[PDB]
Amino acid sequence: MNKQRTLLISSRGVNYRHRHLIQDLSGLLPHSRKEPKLDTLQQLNEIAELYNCNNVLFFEARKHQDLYLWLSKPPNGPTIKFYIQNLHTMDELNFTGNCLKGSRPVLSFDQRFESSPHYQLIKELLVHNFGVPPNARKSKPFIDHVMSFSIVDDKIWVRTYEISHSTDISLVEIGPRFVMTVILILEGSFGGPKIYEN
Amino acid sequence: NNTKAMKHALERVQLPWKKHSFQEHQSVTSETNTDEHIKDIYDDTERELAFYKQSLDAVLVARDELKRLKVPFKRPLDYFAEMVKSDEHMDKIKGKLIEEASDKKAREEARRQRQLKKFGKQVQNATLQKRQLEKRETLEKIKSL
Amino acid sequence: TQNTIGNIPLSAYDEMPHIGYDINGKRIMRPAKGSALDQLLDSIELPEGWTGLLDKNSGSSLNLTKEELELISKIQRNEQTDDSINPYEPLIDWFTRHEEV
Repeated sequence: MNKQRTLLISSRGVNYRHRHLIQDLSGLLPHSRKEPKLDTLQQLNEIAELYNCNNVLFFEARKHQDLYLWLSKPPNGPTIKFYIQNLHTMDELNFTGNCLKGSRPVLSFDQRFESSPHYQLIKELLVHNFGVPPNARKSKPFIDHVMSFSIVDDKIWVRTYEISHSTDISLVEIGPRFVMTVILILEGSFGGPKIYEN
Repeated sequence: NNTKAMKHALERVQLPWKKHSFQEHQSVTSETNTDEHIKDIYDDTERELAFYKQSLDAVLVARDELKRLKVPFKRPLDYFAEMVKSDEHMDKIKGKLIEEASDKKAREEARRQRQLKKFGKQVQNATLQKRQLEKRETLEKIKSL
Repeated sequence: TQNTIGNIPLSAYDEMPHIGYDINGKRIMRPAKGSALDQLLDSIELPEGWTGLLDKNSGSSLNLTKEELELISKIQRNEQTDDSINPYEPLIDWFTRHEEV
């Protein structure tokens, strides 16, 4: 039933840490397409159309310190800008991860997601944007890793954990972890009136 | 910030998850928990435990729901695929763990070999004295008859 | 894909009678249960489609079809690839039709 695709685009200036973050995100998401670069903003919707892609993720960066992320439905959907400050790359040896590439993810949303219409909107966006379709081309059958999302102090925290068993289950933190704020929401894809502003 | 705009956006974006099996959704909303019970988020320790509990609740919910369905949950370990972390990364992490274990062993040896060297003469003297005392006790017991 | 396995070496699954698990998680039983005579014949006189590397969906060599080999040969010696197109189309002078004033 559910079918979705994601487009990955990074502007010039993405440092090696952010590049590794994008690369491991593209590995966790099997329905993802990568593009070389972007220069200037509405052109992004055309790129998704060229691949019949239903979603697009743009990693903006004014300077090479602060990562920014845009999540939107290219055709006519709204877009949300995230001012990510904390960032941990997949290349950290503190986390041991044997997660299968592109396996089905399990989401975890707290009650704050339902506390406001825009919280529900971002929750749905994450659900369908990060939720791999069951019949995705590059997906995998078994479930081995889960995704955790918790929002406190007006910002959403992202965590990922691998599952484990014994001879009744246990999990260990894996993948990148960061904090994302809500900056601006637009009615249309990279355009339209500014509905919400912090 | 009128709620009408995002409400209309949801009207078009929201899918009929309730009308389809949970497998299509593959998302667990950990509602009933406001996440306000986290003790001193700034401590950097209780926040991790709170996130762990919130993720474990969703893990249990997903395990129950997928056990309701026929989709396998446990990985048989007989299926080999491209792990997210390459074998090189796993080898490097194992090497780091082995280095930590070697450091612990080195500390243990550093806290034992010096004492053994210091007490070596004392240990030898004590052993010799104990052996001589045992010999004398045996000889006296034999002569006691 | 049909196999769900990535770019991992095929050394694994040699002892098992299957090659990974396809979508939805069911065993892909190995169908390449050939005979020694067939293997020897395909070893001396290699099939025209022989390519060495094995297929992700089975242990049999991922032999290429003759049509693919024809296209490969055409590309490899500067032949035409997109057939049915005339390489000598007349120059339709679209701009010369108009005249300046």
